[PDB]
Amino acid sequence: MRECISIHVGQAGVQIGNACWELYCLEHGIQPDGQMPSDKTIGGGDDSFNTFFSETGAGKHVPRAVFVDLEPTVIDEVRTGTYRQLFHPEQLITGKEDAANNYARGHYTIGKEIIDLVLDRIRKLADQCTGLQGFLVFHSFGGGTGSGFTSLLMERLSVDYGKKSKLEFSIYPAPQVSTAVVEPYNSILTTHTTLEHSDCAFMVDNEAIYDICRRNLDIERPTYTNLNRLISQIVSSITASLRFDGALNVDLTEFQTNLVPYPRIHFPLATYAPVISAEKAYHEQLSVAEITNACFEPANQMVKCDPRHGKYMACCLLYRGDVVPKDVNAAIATIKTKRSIQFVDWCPTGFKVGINYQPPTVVPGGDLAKVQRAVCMLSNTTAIAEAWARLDHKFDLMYAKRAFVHWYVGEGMEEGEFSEAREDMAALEKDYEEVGVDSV
Amino acid sequence: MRECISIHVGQAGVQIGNACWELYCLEHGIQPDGQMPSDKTIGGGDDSFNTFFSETGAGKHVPRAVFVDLEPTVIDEVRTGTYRQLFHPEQLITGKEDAANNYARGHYTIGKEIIDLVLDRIRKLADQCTGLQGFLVFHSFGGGTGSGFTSLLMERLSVDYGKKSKLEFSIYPAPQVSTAVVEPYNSILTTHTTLEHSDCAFMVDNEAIYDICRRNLDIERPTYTNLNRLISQIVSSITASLRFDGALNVDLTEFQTNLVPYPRIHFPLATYAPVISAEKAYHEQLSVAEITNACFEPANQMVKCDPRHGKYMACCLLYRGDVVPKDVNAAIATIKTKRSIQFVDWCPTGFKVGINYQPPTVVPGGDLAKVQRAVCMLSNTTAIAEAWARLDHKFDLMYAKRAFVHWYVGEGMEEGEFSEAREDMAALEKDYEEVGVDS
Amino acid sequence: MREIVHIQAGQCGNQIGAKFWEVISDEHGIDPTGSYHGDSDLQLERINVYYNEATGNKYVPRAILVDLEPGTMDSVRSGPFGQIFRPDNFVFGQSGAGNNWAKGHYTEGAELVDSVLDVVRKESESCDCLQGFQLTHSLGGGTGSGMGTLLISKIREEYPDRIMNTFSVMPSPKVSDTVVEPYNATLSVHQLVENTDETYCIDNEALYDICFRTLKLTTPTYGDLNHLVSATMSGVTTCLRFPGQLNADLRKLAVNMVPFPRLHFFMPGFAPLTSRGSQQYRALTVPELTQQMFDSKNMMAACDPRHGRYLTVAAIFRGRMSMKEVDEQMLNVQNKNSSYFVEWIPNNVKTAVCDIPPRGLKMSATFIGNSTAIQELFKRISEQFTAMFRRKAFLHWYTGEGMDEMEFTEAESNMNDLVSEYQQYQDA
Amino acid sequence: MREIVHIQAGQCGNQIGAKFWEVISDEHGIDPTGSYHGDSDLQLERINVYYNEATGNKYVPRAILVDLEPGTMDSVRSGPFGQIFRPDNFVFGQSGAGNNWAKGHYTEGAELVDSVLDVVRKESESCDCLQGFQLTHSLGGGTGSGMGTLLISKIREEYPDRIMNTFSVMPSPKVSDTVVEPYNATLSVHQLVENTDETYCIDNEALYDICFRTLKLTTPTYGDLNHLVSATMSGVTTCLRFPGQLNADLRKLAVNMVPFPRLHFFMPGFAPLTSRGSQQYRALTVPELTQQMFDSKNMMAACDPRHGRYLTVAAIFRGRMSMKEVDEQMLNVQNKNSSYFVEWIPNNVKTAVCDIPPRGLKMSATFIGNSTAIQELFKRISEQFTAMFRRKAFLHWYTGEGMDEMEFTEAESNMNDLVSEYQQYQDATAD
Ligand SMILES: Nc1nc2c(ncn2[C@@H]2O[C@H](COP(=O)(O)OP(=O)(O)OP(=O)(O)O)[C@@H](O)[C@H]2O)c(=O)[nH]1
Ligand SMILES: Nc1nc2c(ncn2[C@@H]2O[C@H](COP(=O)(O)OP(=O)(O)OP(=O)(O)O)[C@@H](O)[C@H]2O)c(=O)[nH]1
Ligand SMILES: Nc1nc2c(ncn2[C@@H]2O[C@H](COP(=O)(O)OP(=O)(O)O)[C@@H](O)[C@H]2O)c(=O)[nH]1
Ligand SMILES: Nc1nc2c(ncn2[C@@H]2O[C@H](COP(=O)(O)OP(=O)(O)O)[C@@H](O)[C@H]2O)c(=O)[nH]1
Ligand SMILES: COc1ccc(/N=N\c2cc(OC)c(CCBr)c(OC)c2)cc1O
Ligand SMILES: [Ca+2]
Ligand SMILES: [Ca+2]
Ligand SMILES: [Mg+2]
Ligand SMILES: [Mg+2]
Ligand SMILES: [Mg+2]
Ligand SMILES: [Mg+2]
Repeated sequence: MRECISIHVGQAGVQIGNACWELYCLEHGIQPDGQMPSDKTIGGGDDSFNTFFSETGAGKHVPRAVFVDLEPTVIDEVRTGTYRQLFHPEQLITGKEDAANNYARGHYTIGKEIIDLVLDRIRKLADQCTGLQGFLVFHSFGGGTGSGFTSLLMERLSVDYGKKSKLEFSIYPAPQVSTAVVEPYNSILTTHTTLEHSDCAFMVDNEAIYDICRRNLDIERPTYTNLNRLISQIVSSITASLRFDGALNVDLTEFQTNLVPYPRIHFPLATYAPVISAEKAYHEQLSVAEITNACFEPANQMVKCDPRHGKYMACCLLYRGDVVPKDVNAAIATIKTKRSIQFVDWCPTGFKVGINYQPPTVVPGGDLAKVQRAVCMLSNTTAIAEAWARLDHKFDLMYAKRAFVHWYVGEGMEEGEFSEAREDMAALEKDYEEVGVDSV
Repeated sequence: MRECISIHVGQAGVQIGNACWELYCLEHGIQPDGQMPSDKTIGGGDDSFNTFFSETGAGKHVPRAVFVDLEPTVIDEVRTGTYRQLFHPEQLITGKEDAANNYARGHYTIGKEIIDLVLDRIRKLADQCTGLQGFLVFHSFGGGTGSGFTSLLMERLSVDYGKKSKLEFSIYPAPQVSTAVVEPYNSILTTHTTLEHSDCAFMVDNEAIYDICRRNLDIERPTYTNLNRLISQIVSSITASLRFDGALNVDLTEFQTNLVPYPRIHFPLATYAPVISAEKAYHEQLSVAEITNACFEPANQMVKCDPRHGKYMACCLLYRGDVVPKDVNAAIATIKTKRSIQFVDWCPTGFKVGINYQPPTVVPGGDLAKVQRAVCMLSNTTAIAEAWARLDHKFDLMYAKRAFVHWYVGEGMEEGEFSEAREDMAALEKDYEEVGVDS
Repeated sequence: MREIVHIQAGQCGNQIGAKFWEVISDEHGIDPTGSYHGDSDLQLERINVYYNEATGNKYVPRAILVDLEPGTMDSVRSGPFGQIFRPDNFVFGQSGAGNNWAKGHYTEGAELVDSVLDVVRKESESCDCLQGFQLTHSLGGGTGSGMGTLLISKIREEYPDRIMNTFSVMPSPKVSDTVVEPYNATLSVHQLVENTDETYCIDNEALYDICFRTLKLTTPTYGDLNHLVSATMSGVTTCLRFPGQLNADLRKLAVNMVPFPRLHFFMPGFAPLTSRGSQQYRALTVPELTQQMFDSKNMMAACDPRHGRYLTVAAIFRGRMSMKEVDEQMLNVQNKNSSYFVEWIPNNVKTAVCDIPPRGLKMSATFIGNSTAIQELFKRISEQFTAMFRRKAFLHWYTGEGMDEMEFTEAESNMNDLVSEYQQYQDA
Repeated sequence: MREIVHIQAGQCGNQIGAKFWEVISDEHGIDPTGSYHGDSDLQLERINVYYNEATGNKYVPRAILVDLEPGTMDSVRSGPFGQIFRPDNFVFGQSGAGNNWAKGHYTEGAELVDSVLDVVRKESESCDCLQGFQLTHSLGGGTGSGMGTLLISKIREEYPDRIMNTFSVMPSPKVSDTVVEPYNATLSVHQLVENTDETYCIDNEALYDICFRTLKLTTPTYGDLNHLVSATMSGVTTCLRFPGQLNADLRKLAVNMVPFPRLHFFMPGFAPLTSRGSQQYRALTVPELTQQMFDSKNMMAACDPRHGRYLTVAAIFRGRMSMKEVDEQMLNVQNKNSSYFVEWIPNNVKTAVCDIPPRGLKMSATFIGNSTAIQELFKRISEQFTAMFRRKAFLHWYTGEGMDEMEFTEAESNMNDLVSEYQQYQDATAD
């Protein structure tokens, strides 16, 4: 009941989908052939994991998920990978020619050839829900499919499903791993086009993830596999509220009401702790207080920005594993003092806490150490505007010379759609300015 | 022979009516099934107790009573109590929901719907009377039914029975036992409405009966049972003239002729003595002079006032028991000199005296001891106006801020009735002042 | 028969409501299957006030369970006394209200409200002398707050002359689910001012402080909070459930407790303050019971009574105790705090006694005050409403459900008036 | 299924074209008969980009061989891997072009441009998802210069949304084939500026200089020049032929290297250039590869990159190295040489790595730069052109075919603007 459909778009979205569903399986006891020996209700049931898994009469548990990409090479790996038997083929959709790092091709030239078929498949999934709650959309900002096609899909989803909620798990471009020069263009274009169709977006700064893997996990040269295993941990922490139950477990929709004070201000900042290697985990156990304090270290944040230079409007702590409320309360008390948590004057200065009791999991051969307790902190801080400023500035540098703009205009786009997208970005930056100002 | 019908309204009226009718039976020899071995005329007669009891062919003695309450939990007690056999189902009228301590609700909302039924059940009783004298109405001041419904009943009784007397036994509210905060409201409202329809009213202040029960009977927390068993003693002494052979107060019209020279000033003070604890195995027998003198002690009055600082308009002395006149004359001769008794100049300073040879009866297993002589003094003194003053002051404190008024206005009563009743009360207070105040 | 129809709506309302039925069932000698297994006739003299008599000598509560999600519904149906509830009296939806007053009152609750009204009637139909309705809910969420007040408006329309009484739990930042709880509370208080005759203000802030400050509970849970609530609900309904010198009902309660119609919000108080296990080896002298009852640390609403004045007070002592020493100790309190009682309502303190104590206590005391100090509560919620509304924060959760800003403006303007009226009699 | 259709035109076109297929064939494990004899699965993963499947596990190149004369086509058919090509995709004439651009573009090349088109359509139609065309030719001759650009124009008409990629060889007098080569070059550059999406500038002057100075080759032949071309074509197509993303196809390369449509002429670089010198001690490391790769001595174009600025740069390292070292070294070059990178195109240097090194090299590094310094190459053609046209030398060669002087001054003024554009953006600032 209250099912969520997940949609993974483009390379980054698809490969992160891989990591997530492999982890979901190891967390629920689902095998690579979809069999769940612990599940005693064959063919259905209203268990918490059924929000993400459907059930066949043969006892197979199938992810409520659609993978889509304008080319097959990445999805072909899912089709022949360890979990190839988890998905029906109709859930894996591929074209023959990708967007070429071009928003215009993802949204129009190529995307328009496959949009109807993608929506038809989503409909099939939706019809199997007794109470569809909304969609989780995984995509990159910089790719042609991740930006162009996602925007097109976002717009179509609003038409077919009205105000049903759509959440984004987005990848923010970083130079160490960027694959296209024009990724700032695609980033601004998709951000402007999805703002009014998305209720909440969790941005993952590829540079933040890269530097954490380097400092905290001792990985000389992180690859997508390293980044994706750590991202799925953040995603697992956020969605666990909907896939597990517990006396102290709080629904994400409850945090959603605390995290979004105005429609456009729907970009929460995520922190995760502990990110530790086995060589270091062995030795020191990490208390609730220790991992909680780590959530206020700028170096542990999914997006690069300095939250002490901004103001908080919401702080949610999603604990998981060996954690009792008494410890959480003690930790916050001390944090409240030794730290500079500055809240806006128009909202209460409190910490919303949820405690799942299912401990965290690690994929075999991963780089994270197995720990007894973990925490993901979701907070709405004006500091995240820094990520907007940096991305906006790279855009300005190129657009001033109209560099590369002919690849978009040649596909059908107009220069007006660039200034429009940028004007929006400009308003968004002012919007974050204003929410932080004190009252009269 | 002339008949009297007793009407019991509300919880206080019913429960007190129960205690009285039980006493009447013990006094006259009527058994709980209505049989009367003493009575020799079967199913008929014109004896003095026929003023309160009718007879059936089978020898059953039936009280000429009517019990009315807007809710049944109190009348069900009468309907299943020791004297259940004594009453006819039609003599007990019960309703669905009560007045909620709201005079308005009792007089206007619930009252409009039950009044005709009650008047019909009375008409049946009256038709059985050859020469009905009038009615005795028992009720509390503070209840919604006792205050709200009663006044409407008195209004209609004046229409249906014009030349008939209406006598009142009213329970004056006391905080020790009161159950509602708006009882002063209900008291002023019902007093103003009944004033013109009651010929004589005996107020019993629950504060006085309460202290008499703790002081003289050694009861730490008196309950309604204690309170009521003492009240019925007073009521019985007052009504004995109507149920027994005699010459003083033989009909309800003498109660006014002897005690009420001004119509509006018809609230006589009742004093009773001696009240002796039945737990006192050995007690000296008070004399006529001793019990007569106790009649001018404040501790023994049904209302707590100071007759020394008022004027008298009429004084009645009612002895029950072993009392020869010679002793009464001797007692009066003394109490004159020692005590301070000042009559109004427009009235003779004296005493009407009534002696009933049968002494007071005490309910077995009660609180009062058997005595060989008792006395009830009925006196119309301006001192009783103290009770109107205290009641009017409590009214003024609440009404000044219009507290709780919305409850009465919501039943359809208009706010102006509050001050119209209060204006009447202020007239009453001034009436008392003029009859017995000097420069 | 003076029957009462009980309604519990939403999560809070159904958890405190279920505890209420478990506590008074025990006191009346009823077991989880509805059969009477008690020793005193006093337990059954007024049993029909809260229980229907089933065909085969069992008792079923006159209770209706309502929610917009089935979660708490199943937790009750699986509890100790979950089987004593009429199965046809469970009305629930599947969508939930999302802690959103608008969803509970206007959109989601709009379609379940008739199904609920259909049961109320069936249940009222069977009442010989229906007395009124009693509702349990919180004000900080959506189902109990928004749908709860919608039901009150619905019910008053069809029973305009029955009494409407509620046990309403106020939100507090010390035990908060979401930030919009002040929005939800303010919109509900405006309903309650207009549509109910009696409301018991049960303050989560006060409940928290009693658990943490007095009961020495470091990390209080809703179970700890709800143990205080059910003890208070037991006491405050004692006069309706057992016979006494004062046979109380909801209307007599209202006519004597509310001097002005809008001022119908009561502060509850209870003594002694006990915990889950507790022990109670030393009994309390009536002098102790009385002095504890009236201290601010025993108030179920975070209000300093000394900051205000008692308009009307109502107290019940439960257990075998000298009714004389109860009288003495109560009159000694009024004289020790004469300046905290208004002088224009004579004899405004009424006390009653009932020899049946609650489970696990030799004697106890419960007290309702109609006090102007309640204004502090409404002020606290008003200040939190204003800090957010000033900037229109989180308003989109409500305007997206058809609501306009004017409704908020209207709701708060009416609550500031209520604060003013209370202040007006504090200076009399 | 990202298929490319390869076209070779003229002597140079088929010469370097033949060596290209030799080299990538040996890298993917295909013998002269087309059988797979390799050892790594990485060799067949993208084999479809350049080879068709032939019944029986044969791998045929997707190449079209064209020339207005049968000379070279007889020879390519008799060299190594001559039997690999489809004999149907040989399309040769007989009249020849006489090294005259006008004959290959308007008269002789016209008679033959339909035959070549039918083979293109046959190859193109047989593509699961056609990607684009790559043409190897010369700008100085007549056939590949005149008819090569005529083909580009014809193919673009039928495939207007595919990628057009050329390996265009610039004429140098040190390897002079004919005197009229500056005319043919200018007339060709004018076609390439308008009708191709990306052009690699393989400059005969830069090639001759490497052989003489670095390789110490006194008499460098066309065979020596071509070993350099083949090494470049091998690296410049590595990210198209082997698993891995980043410039995985021609369009993603075009989007990331061409910030303005006309400025689509790339400067290729290679290291280690010492292909067979006589100085050992090589001990090639990631730092030295990066250093050399950005030196004017390693550019297949006679331009000094420090005389202009990089708009965009693509570098690919092949062999077994530490990725972290490549990253650090690539960063060290940008920082140390920041003055030579436009500030307004952020993150304008991308780096790729491939595990498969070239034949006989522990590790190599190929470089593709879009630099304003390329105006040096166009300036050299222009002033040689102007030296002739100023005196109206040899114009009758072209006017006799029907051309007019306006066609010359048109191509002339267009290439003057091209130089002007590169200079405009060299002086552009970010503030
Ligand atoms: N964290 C993470 N980032 C990725 C991954 N794959 C690609 N990216 C980033 O996403 C951006 C490129 O988007 P892609 O997902 O590769 O492209 P696409 O959406 O498939 O678009 P086209 O290829 O143009 O059709 C760059 O910033 C990459 O660094 C991945 O697996 N994980
Ligand atoms: N002496 C005495 N006073 C009583 C008795 N019952 C009630 N009272 C007093 O009468 C007042 C209340 O009036 P009730 O008779 O109880 O009320 P009611 O007439 O039933 O009115 P509702 O309940 O409003 O319908 C209070 O002052 C009580 O103390 C009783 O048995 N004896
Ligand atoms: N005392 C108490 N308060 C509760 C309980 N459950 C929720 N609350 C409070 O009620 C508010 C949330 O309302 P809730 O009943 O959860 O929402 P609803 O289901 O939409 O009515 C918050 O102020 C909570 O602190 C409970 O069991 N006890
Ligand atoms: N690098 C290189 N250049 C060549 C080769 N063959 C011819 N050229 C050059 O090509 C130009 C002449 O074009 P060519 O191919 O001979 O004539 P076409 O057949 O009419 O195009 C001159 O600049 C020659 O130096 C070759 O094998 N390698
Ligand atoms: C004005 O003062 C009064 C308040 C009330 C009341 N009416 N009878 C009551 C009294 C009760 O309080 C003491 C209770 C138990 C609450 Br601890 C009651 O059931 C709720 C009804 C009568 C009053 O005179
Ligand atoms: Ca199942
Ligand atoms: Ca007789
Ligand atoms: Mg892809
Ligand atoms: Mg009554
Ligand atoms: Mg809740
Ligand atoms: Mg030649």
